[PDB]
Formats: sequence, structure tokens, C-alpha cells
Amino acid sequence: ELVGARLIAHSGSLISLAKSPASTIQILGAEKALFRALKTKHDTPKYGLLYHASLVGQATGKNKGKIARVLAAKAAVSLRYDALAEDRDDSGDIGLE
Amino acid sequence: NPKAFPLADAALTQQILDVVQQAANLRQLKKGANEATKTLNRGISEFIIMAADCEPIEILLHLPLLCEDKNVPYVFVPSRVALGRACGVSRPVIAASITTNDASAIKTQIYAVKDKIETLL
Amino acid sequence: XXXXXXXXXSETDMENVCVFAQRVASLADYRRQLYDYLCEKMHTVAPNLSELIGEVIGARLISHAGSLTNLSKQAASTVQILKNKGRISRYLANKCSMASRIDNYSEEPSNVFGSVLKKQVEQRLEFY
Amino acid sequence: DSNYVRTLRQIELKKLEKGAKQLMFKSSGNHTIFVDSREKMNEFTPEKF
Amino acid sequence: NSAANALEEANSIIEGKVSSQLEKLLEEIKKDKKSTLIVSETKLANAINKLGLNFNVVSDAVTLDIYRAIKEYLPELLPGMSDNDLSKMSLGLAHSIGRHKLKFSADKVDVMIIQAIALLDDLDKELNTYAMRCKEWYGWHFPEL
Amino acid sequence: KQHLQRETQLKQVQQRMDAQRELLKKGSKKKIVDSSGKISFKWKKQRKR
Amino acid sequence: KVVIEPHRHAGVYIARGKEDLLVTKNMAPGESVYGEKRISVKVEYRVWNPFRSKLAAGIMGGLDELFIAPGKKVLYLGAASGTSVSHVSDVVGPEGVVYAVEFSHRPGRELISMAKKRPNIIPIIEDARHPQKYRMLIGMVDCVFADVAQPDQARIIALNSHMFLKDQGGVVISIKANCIDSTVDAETVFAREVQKLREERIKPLEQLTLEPYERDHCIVVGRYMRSG
RNA sequence: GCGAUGAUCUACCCAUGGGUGGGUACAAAUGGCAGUCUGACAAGU
RNA sequence: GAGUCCCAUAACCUUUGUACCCAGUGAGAAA
RNA sequence: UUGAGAGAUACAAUUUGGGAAGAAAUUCCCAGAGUGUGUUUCUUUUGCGUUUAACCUGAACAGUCUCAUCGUGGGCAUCUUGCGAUUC
Repeated sequence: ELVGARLIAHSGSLISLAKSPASTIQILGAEKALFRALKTKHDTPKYGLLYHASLVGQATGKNKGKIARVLAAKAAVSLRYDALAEDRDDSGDIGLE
Repeated sequence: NPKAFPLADAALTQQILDVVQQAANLRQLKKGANEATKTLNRGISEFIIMAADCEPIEILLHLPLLCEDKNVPYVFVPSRVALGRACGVSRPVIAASITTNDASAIKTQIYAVKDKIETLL
Repeated sequence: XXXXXXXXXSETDMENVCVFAQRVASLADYRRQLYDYLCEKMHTVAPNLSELIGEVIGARLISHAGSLTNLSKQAASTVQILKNKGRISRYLANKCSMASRIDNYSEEPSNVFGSVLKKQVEQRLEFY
Repeated sequence: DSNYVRTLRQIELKKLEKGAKQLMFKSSGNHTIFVDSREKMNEFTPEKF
Repeated sequence: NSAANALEEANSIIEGKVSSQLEKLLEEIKKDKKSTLIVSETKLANAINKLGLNFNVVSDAVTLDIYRAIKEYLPELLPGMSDNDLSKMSLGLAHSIGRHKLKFSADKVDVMIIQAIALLDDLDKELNTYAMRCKEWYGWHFPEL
Repeated sequence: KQHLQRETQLKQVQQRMDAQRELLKKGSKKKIVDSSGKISFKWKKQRKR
Repeated sequence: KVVIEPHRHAGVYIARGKEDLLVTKNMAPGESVYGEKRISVKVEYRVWNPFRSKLAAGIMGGLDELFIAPGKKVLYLGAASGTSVSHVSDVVGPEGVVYAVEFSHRPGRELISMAKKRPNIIPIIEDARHPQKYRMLIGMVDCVFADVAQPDQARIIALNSHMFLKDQGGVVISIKANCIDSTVDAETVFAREVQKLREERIKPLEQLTLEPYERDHCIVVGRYMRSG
């Protein structure tokens, strides 16, 4: 609940977060590290705001980037299920699977 | 009432999956739901091809909301796996996005299928 | 307007406002209690400075100097406090210096000289 | 190299639509006024109407 | 009665049924069974005849001008009951059926959530600077702690 | 206008290495040549696993 | 700094600075609802630009009698997410209540959340082909403007305007030929639509081609007589 | 019926009425700098 | 494949609402 | 080479109309339109000859082995002097 709140606070509205793709969610925190590196032809950050997620903290080294891609791409899928729902059971079963 | 706006019939899905077969033969088509959002924000999309039997169908319903602001076309095909094979990739694709290229040899096909899905909307 | 409301609306939101508004009430109750402690402890410590200028101004004077002795250590001209502003500001800036002098270098300073210095700034303000 | 060029391109694209926000484009359309009689049809002058 | 739940229940009943206040008004105004009344909708005209009225209920006839005379005297002839400018009570009504026809679960306010985090981060820095102030103040008495 | 002419120049610039970047990946490349001399690349119909 | 100039239509202004814009006096101070610029000159204002507001192209192209007036009630037919319903609230003031109708849920959430801020607008979320379904709300709105994109535009006006409009009232409608035919000339489409409105006791005053902002679009204004 | 327990010094105009000349704390900004990364292989035998 | 915290949870500029007026000298004053 | 229709209009014909000064005519700011000669783009009417076209596709670039991409070296300044593009 704390990492996901910082994504909503960064993006703004809930619907604008679902309209963001998987890469935008993954690099949602480090706009400073991304746009500096894009305009100088360097390497982009791989974590952003998602470093404080629990599953990213379980990985080590190179594995932290690999998890943060899969976690944010699943979070993009999870957020698109959330922001448009009419038959929501409020149990988060799609998030759990 | 339905899941979304228009679902292409048996006949329209021939020509709409003939172009994305020729586009992948040309390697111009961009594939995936998140990559279809990328070319929408860039504004270099031709039209977006979503699938009508996603599990769940919600996870690509964001694309019609990003559609009717820059008026890019969008259809539904009734199978992810059938869209996945016309894309030319072994995994199922729920959302395919043709990119624009004025110097392309699929030009007469790609503007044919543009205007008949304007009528579909 | 209480019988004729005209605004929006829940329950868990309404509980969170009153828990937050109780926190506002407990903060202002504590700040006023700390204020009442402030005007009594310093008036014990430095009574002549408290009598001459005030409770809130002398307390900011000590905090800006960093100690009570550095108000007395500095000259009467370099101290800055916050035709009348051209004369009575510098005249008072002397008076808070000797009030800080008589409140620092004794042990138990009496408030008689703060009242005496109050009469001196009273006669100067009438002269103005 | 592809990331930098699209970043400059999307900068110029966003400044274009921001540049279209405060700009004024004059309209010259087919502003046509219907009439009910032939006597008002041939006596029409826009300075009169 | 202009209750919040009741008027939303009355408005949906006035779109597809016969309301409780309409049935009460029909019984109190049932002077004779040979009375002709022109309803707003044709479906509400048939439902009024099907219910306990036993009168003549007219469909969407030329009485649309009578509906215009009703709405022109809607500020005027309302003073027989209560002279009111109906802008405010129609505003509360229209937002009520709009919030009810929409699903609108009240937890879907992300503007509440985003400044709750901004209140949560301000709580973290304010508790930190208050703990440091209590650190050195009692540390005057007890510096090892 | 300088926003637009810079943007469409950056679009043509981006497309010229984006075709070059997709030229390097995999697959059986084949260089077709137009009669006007405009080169392109058409690929084999192989489904990448 | 900016030279101000009121329009021929009352309640809407043109800010003639070094850059030029079409601008309206605010009713909600310090709040833009889709990211729009403003000029404070005192009274805070709000800008229009016709590329998303089909009424604004009718204003800027030159409209002879804008029946939307600074003291008159407006029926907004087809309230697309409040992108211009908030604008017609700024031009009619707090005097006449402006009515907005819509079907879809995505504009419906945006309308209700913005009509919370604006007491001029009351939103209706019911079908506009059934004026009896929201007959409990309106009596002779002073004018109606339509922006619907469903191919019965003439019927959806004639259904609503026959019993929700004041006699000798004004009716405005936005019609585009890509919605209705999309295969013939645009002028024959608008020629079909004005005889469609002529059969519904509406005398068509003016039709304007919205050429530099919305291709293949139109605005028809006219008077409506002798029913409802 | 002075003072070192500190004397004095540290903009245009309405025959004394406010902006302007302006410079600083902060309260904001749906104001800007400001544009949200690649896109099909990898791991075992 | 791939630069978080080195803070885009912020920095700086601009535009509004507010507050305020441009240390040091040392013996002169007043008539 | 026809039958008309729809215009940008190049020259002229008094006009039509708002404002100003023209005591008496003028004439200006202009806003257009109409008419003839132009000059014209496109729609159909029109007769003869011709039923084949155009594009895509299947296992359709490659032993004179081809194509990328980075480098290197030399030509073309009597000028493919070379674009994040391909000068040979």
C-alpha cells in the first residue's frame, strides 16, 4: 500500500496511471536520472520508485532489475484492472494471482 | 452492453490480419499491449488491433480511452492467439499496433483497411 | 447554515477528520501550555529583560543570540531587535543590552532595575 | 541514439501543441444565411443584415 | 417528501412505475371516476389506468402544450403550495440520481489519497524534528540516553 | 513553423535509424531495390520463437 | 498590458495582447479543469480554443445570433466530459441554469466531479432520445445546443426541443458528415439536415462550415416556433 | 529644568493625501525548465 | 539489455496574493 | 473537334449597398455581385476501337556467395566531396 500510493501521488489521477505503459510505471520515480541520461546518451535507471517494493528487495544485484520489470508490467496489468472496473469484488484476486 | 466497441466479423478479420501479416513480413508492426500504448503517445500509430477474449478483458480496455482523443482507429478481433499468429510470434498477443510509414509497400492495403474500420466505428 | 447545509459528503473519511482535528486541538493546547511555561520560567531567569521589552520579544532575543550571555557580550549597537524608528529603535537597543547585563552577571537578579529602565523609556517616548 | 532523437522529437512535438494552445487561427468558412423570400434574397447586403 | 433516499426512489419510480406519492395524490384527488387526466408519458398513462384509479388516463396527446403551461407556471402556480425558485432543489435532485445511476463507490477519490501521503510525509519530518528537540532537552539532564 | 519543420525533420531522422536498428536483430534479411533506386528490406516469413 | 475587447455575443471576450486569444470570465476562481491558460486583468478569466470545443469554432467563425446568452438557460446536448460545458457555464453566469445531458460513464464521472465545483451546471446522465425519462427536471430551456454524434441528430433534437424549449426559442446543433454519410459531399449532407430540421417546425437561420479546426463539421442555428 | 547609563548621523508629484522607483520572508500555481527507457529472447540438458 | 535515492516525495526561474523599507559613527545638543 | 453544369476570375459596363464630405454634381473608406469577351479545372451526353489490365501472394535475394554493422586505405575539389541516409 505504501509503494502503490507513491505511484498514484507521482502520476496524479488513478486513470492516468493505468494509461501509463509498463516502462513508465517502472521508471516512474527517477525522472531526474532518466531524462538526464537520455539527453546525454548514457544508461537509463532500472528501478525508479519501485526499489522500495517488497519483491524487488528480495532480489540481489542484476536480479533486482529483472524483477522490477516483471513487477511493474504486472502492476500495469493490475492497475488497468483496477481503474476501469464495474464488477470489482474488492478482494484483489487478479492481483493475488 | 458488450465488452467494448466494434468487433470485426469473419470477413473483416481476413483483411485486417492480412495487413499485419504483411507488416510483420516487413517488420514494421509493433506488438504487445504496453508497446501499443507507446506508439499512441508518440503519435505514430496507424491503427490498434485489440483482442476480444483476453483473460481478463479489462487489461487492454485502457487503449480505447487513449484512442478517442487523437482519433486513431481501433478494432477487436475475437482471438488473442489468432492475432498472435498473424503477428508472427509464438506467444499470444492481445494488442497489436501498426506504425505509420509513408514509404511502405503495403500502402494500398493499409489505407483500404483504414477506411473500412472508420465505417466500423 | 448548520440547518441549511450546502456541500458534498462518508464514514471513514469523517472519522479521519475528527482524529486529525483532535490532533490540532491537542497541539494548540500544548503550545499554549508551553507558552505559559515560557513567560514564567524566563521571567524567573531574566526578569529585567522580561519587564523592559516583553515576554515574546526578549525570548526571541535570547534565541537569536544563541545564549543569554551573548546578548550581554555584544555591544549595544550591533544588537538588532524586532522618526520613531530612527531614534527609539537605537535607544531601546541600548536598553535591552543593559537589561541583559543585569540579568546575566548576578545570581538572583531583582526586577527593580527593569522597572527603572521602563520609566526611562517612558520619559523618552513622551519626549518624542 | 534512437532514444535521444525521439526525446528531442517529442520535445518539439509537445512545444508544437503548446504552441498551438495560445496561437490564434482565423476562420474562413462557408458562413451562409438562409432567407425566406426572393425579395429579401436580392436586396441582401451584409452591411444591411 | 424531499428526502435523499426517497426522492431518488421517487425519480426512478417516476421513470418506470407509479410512485407512492403519486398514488397518494391520486386517491386524495379521486373526486369522480369519470375524470380525464393527461399523464406525462404514455407508459405512465397506462400504468395509472392499470393501478387503482378507475379514471380516464390520456396518452401523449396534444396536451404537450398543457405541459408547457405547467412548466411556465412551475414558478408561478407553485405559490399555491409554496412559492419557491426550484434551481437549488433540482440541483440536489439531479446530482442524486446521477450519483445513483452511476455506480460511484465512495472510496474512488484518489485526490483524497494523494494528499494523505503528503500529510503522512509531513508527519514524518515533524515527528523527527520534535524528537531531536526532546533528545537534547532531556539530554541536558541525561546525555547518555 | 520552426517547431513543425524541426519535428518532421526529427521524424525522418528517427525513422532512418529505426529501420537500421531493426536491421541488426535476427531473421533472414533480403535487400529489395525499387526501380527509382529507393532501397528497403523485406524479410522472410519465419515465426520467431 | 493586454487590450481587452468584448465580442458581438455577450459574455465572451477576446484578449488582444501581443498574442491573441478568445477568453471568458471565470466563475470558479483559481481552478482550471483541463489545463487551460488564463489572464487576470481585477477579474480572473479563462481561455477557449476551438480545436476541442465545437461551439468555439462557431463563435470564431462568426455566428449571427448565439442563442446562448449571459442570462439564459442552455441545454447542452451531448456533454463530452465537460470540456465545453464548463465553458458555457462561464458565459451564461449564475443567472440561468445550464443543463447537460450525456450517456457514457467516462464523461459521466468527469461531469459529476466537475458539477460539484460548478453550481451553474446540473448534469443528466440519461438517454437524450427519451426526454420523458428526465421530464422531471427541465421546463422550456431558453436555448439548446447539440453536439451529439449519433446518426439521428434531427430526431434527437425534435424529440427534446418539442417539449423542453421556449416558444420563439433558438436551437443550435453540431452536425458532421463523417458520422452520418461519410461518402458524399459535405454540403449535400448539410442540405439534407436543414430540410430535416424544416420538417420539425424549426426555421434554419445560419449554417457555418467549421473548416480550420474541425474538418467536415458544421454548426446550424435557427429559431423554433409554436410547440412546447 | 540634556547627554557616553549614548547627542548627531546610519526617489517623481496631487500646497500634508497613494501608486510608481523598487528590493526581500513565505502562501500558492492544471505556469515553465519538463519530453515519461529498450521490445523477443533467456534458462536448463 | 539498462546511473533510483546524487533527493522530479524536489531544485531554479516566472506570475499572483502578503510583510517591509533601504550594520556602523562617536560628541554633540538646545537657544 | 461534342451537350450543358460548376468557379478561381484578366480587362472593361453603369450600378447594388453601410459611413464621410459632396448646399449643385462629384469623389473617397470600401463590401461584393451581375454581364460580355476571356482564360478555364471537374462532372455527366456523346461515337468508335480494345476484355484485358494493375497490384499482392505461394518454397521467388545468395558459390560469380549475398546482406548488415564498425573500422581502415585510396580515388572523384576539372566536385555524387558525401545528410546520425548511400559518394565510388
